[PDB]
Amino acid sequence: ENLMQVYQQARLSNPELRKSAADRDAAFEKINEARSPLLPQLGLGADYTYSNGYRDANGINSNATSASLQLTQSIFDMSKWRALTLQEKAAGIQDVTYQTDQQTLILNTATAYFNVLNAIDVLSYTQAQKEAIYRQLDQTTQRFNVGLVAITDVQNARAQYDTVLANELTARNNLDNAVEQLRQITGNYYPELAALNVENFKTDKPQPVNALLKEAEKRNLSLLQARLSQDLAREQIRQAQDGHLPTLDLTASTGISDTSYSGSKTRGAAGTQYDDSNMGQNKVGLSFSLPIYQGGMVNSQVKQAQYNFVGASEQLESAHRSVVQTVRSSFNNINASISSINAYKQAVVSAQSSLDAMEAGYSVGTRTIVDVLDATTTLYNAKQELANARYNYLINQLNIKSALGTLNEQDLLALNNALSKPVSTNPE
Amino acid sequence: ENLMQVYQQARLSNPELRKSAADRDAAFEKINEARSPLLPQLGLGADYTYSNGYRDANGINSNATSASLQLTQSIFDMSKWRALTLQEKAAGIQDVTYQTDQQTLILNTATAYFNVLNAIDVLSYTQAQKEAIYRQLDQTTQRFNVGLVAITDVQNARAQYDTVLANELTARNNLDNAVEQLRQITGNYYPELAALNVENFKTDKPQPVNALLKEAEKRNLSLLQARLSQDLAREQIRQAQDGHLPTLDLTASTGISDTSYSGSKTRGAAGTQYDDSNMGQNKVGLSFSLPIYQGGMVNSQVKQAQYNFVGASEQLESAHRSVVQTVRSSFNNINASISSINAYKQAVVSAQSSLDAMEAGYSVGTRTIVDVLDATTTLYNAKQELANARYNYLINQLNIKSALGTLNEQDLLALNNALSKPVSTNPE
Amino acid sequence: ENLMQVYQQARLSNPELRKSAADRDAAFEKINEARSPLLPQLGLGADYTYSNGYRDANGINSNATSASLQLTQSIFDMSKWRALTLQEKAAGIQDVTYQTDQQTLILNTATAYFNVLNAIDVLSYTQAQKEAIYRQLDQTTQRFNVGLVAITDVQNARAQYDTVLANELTARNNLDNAVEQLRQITGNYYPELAALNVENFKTDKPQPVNALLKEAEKRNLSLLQARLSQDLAREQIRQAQDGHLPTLDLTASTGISDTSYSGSKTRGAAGTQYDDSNMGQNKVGLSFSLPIYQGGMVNSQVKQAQYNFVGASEQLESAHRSVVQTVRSSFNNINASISSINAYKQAVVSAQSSLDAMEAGYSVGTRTIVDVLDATTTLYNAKQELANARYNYLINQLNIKSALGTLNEQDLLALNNALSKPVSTNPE
Repeated sequence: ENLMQVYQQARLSNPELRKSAADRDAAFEKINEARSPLLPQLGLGADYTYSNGYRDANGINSNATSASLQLTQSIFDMSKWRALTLQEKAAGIQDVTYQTDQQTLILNTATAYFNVLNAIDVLSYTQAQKEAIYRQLDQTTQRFNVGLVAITDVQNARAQYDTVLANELTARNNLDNAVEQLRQITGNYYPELAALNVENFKTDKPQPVNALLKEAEKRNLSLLQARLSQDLAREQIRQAQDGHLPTLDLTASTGISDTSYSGSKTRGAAGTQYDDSNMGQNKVGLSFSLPIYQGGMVNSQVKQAQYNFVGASEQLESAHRSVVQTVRSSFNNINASISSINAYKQAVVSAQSSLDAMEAGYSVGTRTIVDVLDATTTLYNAKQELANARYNYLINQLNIKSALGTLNEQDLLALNNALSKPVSTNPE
Repeated sequence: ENLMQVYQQARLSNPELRKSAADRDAAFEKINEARSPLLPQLGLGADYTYSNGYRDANGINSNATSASLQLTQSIFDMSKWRALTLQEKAAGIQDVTYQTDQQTLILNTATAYFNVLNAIDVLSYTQAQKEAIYRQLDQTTQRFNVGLVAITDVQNARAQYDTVLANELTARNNLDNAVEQLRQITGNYYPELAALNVENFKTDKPQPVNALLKEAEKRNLSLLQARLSQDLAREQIRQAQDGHLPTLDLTASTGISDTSYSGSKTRGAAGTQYDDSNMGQNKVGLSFSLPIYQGGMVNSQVKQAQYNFVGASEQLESAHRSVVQTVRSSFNNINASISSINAYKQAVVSAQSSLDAMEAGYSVGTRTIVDVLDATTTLYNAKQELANARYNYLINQLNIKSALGTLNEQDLLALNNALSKPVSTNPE
Repeated sequence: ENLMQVYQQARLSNPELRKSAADRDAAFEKINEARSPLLPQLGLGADYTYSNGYRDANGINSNATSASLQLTQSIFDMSKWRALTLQEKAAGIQDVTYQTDQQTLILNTATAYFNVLNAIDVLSYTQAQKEAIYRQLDQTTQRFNVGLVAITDVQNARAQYDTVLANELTARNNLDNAVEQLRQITGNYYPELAALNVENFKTDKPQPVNALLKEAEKRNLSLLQARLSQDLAREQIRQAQDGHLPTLDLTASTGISDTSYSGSKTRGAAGTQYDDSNMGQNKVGLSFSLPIYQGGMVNSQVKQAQYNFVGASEQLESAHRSVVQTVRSSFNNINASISSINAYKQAVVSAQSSLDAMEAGYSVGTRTIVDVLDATTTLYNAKQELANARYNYLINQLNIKSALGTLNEQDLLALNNALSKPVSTNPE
């Protein structure tokens, strides 16, 4: 029901965040798979083979059986160390994307919550406007019947009333649909929410834009991620460069093998060559391999990776322009919000005083009922705009925190303290 | 020209669906490629080698020639069966995406068709409102000439007339662009379409939302596909698990080889060893292989696949939330649409009767020409809003059917039966 | 400050384009990697092995050392030539994508520049409207104090003034935010730009749509790219077909090897077999390989590739429909913009002449101050729409040139010649 409770219900079940946590876990777990080629590899092989000689070896047949334990162990292989470090950097990037998604849940939840309260206000103002027009229509009908006004005033007020009835259907539909957006993020249906306290509401000027820009440059999650990706690209050049280096591996095994020969030519001038052998061997060996020249393959991979590094550097400069754009437009939007709140508080007072003047002028003939109905629309429109500018102020405070890289649960708790009374999300 | 005909023309040529049918076809065909490793592999090899001995083998040279047919056949390999089953599942997924795409074509075609009809109505109303203002301007001009009204009435009417002339250009442009949207889906330009039969138009209350929700849960295509993905992620854990198991392969071959030696040291104390050999061999063998330990590689692949399955499970919950949002917001929109239609029908009657009241009021001095022009705008705006609310009702019916997973050609035929007379997509 | 200078500053530093240039460079460079298998491969190997006999060869031990230079060279391998031609084609595609991106920067830069000029005009008309309603409110407050008008006129004027104060806040915020959009593309903050020269502004009718369509078919960059993608898909069928062909390779090497045996059974009825050997070998050999039958693998790959080509063919049709939609809708929009410019010029003349009539009528009592303030809103709305329509006309010219495939720096220069005096992007 209040924003803290909605967000807590969202945080445990949100499937977009939960999927992101899964991606993160897989990426960390993958460090174990990337480390694996640097550890001992041990397999068991075993076979049987039947051979049948012919054409100049006709008469010599055999069947062999072999079985062995083989072991490989990397001694020097930069490329295998490089893959491990590449996977560790990939996990690091996935972690930041998780942090980015956590902050997105808070912003999206608080946004949907205020979208509900904003639709509740629109609908409540639309109904208050319907009831004021309805009173004008009612008093005008009574006056017409007693000869104080022409039937024209009833017919103009009825047309107006029918228009506000139609607007009420749409205000109502927008509130039902905002309620479903909130169920989509949170999983739940809320019949009532804690409303904004407008008797205690206040606005605060934001910190200077230079200071917000500095803090963003240190803490924005998108730009940390772009910096991690540029570093990853740099590591990928080293990986390309590793194709030039030699490798040194260790091998080891123990296997046995039988072999029995048979047929016309097994003996008789063979000389022990086709007897039965029952080998047994224990080996340990070192293997060294050095490239020298592969058609330009390496070198081309290096140069591609260098270009890839400049592309990642252009992405970092893109990310930087994006956080400048987001914090400066967020700063601007909060300042325009505060100025709109102030301009629409004043517009409500002067629209209410213009409405009472239209009523006074109508009772002495210098205004018509149309002037009174038009002034009722101007008042209710101003009231709507004032209520929406305050939600836009609160959303923009969220957006600025998000562009700093620090929107968190305490910020939700500070927004939650500006709430107070319950209001139904499905009134009549 | 009617919606049935437009759709039939779209269905044979639409490139987006035809691309999807190609993806599906390739995915099914790929099952044969995934099955292939389970079948006999047979190849022909042949070579010639020249050797020139040296340093303790100087004097012994040779040139060999060999050639053989080799055959391999998988006997036991879980991973090869698993790849086949994975490809079958991928084809299954691709088949549901094709179904999803076939339904999208229907929804997109019907939506574009009604958008043209809706742009036609806007343009027709903007022209009717033009003509009604033109008649007011013409009659005011005549009455000014005869001394019955001030020139202020002509001037106020001219300014409003000019505003609606500018509106007509924009209404026309929206019509031309809706027409190009339809050409892009369909491939064709339609100079006329069958309009909505408003004389016979009726609305029907939707089935209760719980029942639409149950049906969507059973048939929605998105959620069937998310279920099929979750199952595929489950199969991928098994595939990871298969890396622990042993393999059993069969090999077979037949090959010949020559070999002639030569040089200083071929004979003289050689001992037959360097004569000429003309081997011939027929082999058949079995090869068994068993992993034992690979640095934790398997296990890590298993755990990653388990995280991946949880990711797929969160994606299924996301898909569920999205179908719930789509059916509940489509249901609300349909009900709101029916209420808007009713509200606007009534608003057109009170607007018309208020416009007639402004004209009587003007003729006795209690209203001005400005009230008559304003009441003409109020009337045409309400007529527009009614015509739009009907298209919105019909579009939301389409959307709800699509969220159930059952939008089909009979539904298109039911919409086509709501159409009648031809109207031009390019009038003057 | 003028469009030519903004664009030059954008073109040297835009990171989105520079990333695109890096991608293209990597793709071209990759041609060297694809060619690499076709050139000599040469490597150095060297090892040491210790063996320890047992079970029927217990007593015979050894440690060997070997080292060789190995060289491979492809003689006949269609698949290797094919991979080269495929990479060349991928380079060709990437080059067109770079050409596309270069045109996008011209389009985005010119669009954002005109968005700032449009938002300057909105704000300046909003302020001009604020000042006109302030004069009405001032002149009415003085007539009120001298007894010439009731207080109801002051109250209606003040409510209206307040509504334009709130509009100014939002017009000023839209201008700050368009300035930040421009800074994002360009890298810079401009405190003044060269304004559209409206004294010299003219419109020109576009070429006939059939002619624009013909030229787009010949030059649109998206559809050139779709054509190259269809060609690439054609090449991929051949690549698949290559899996049936035989290969012919060349091998060569020079290596030495030692081997010293040892233990109980080295001699004594050995027979020279376990003496010390110091081999040396120089080789050159040819290796031929021919597939024959692989479980249906090839063939299935061919079929998949043929489906993939139809998919690419459907994409080409999609791209054509998209260029038709873009050229026909841009053509429509330009013509509509020209009609809009003409209609709003006329609407400002009739709106100004209706405001002057509201003033004469107010001074003789046939209109109220409310008519005067309403006619002031009509007048400034029409002036805003005219100014907007000119920017819309210019932006559509840009869009049409971009749909033809020929937007370039001479087009920018032609736009820059429609500019003149500086106006500030942050006024008060």
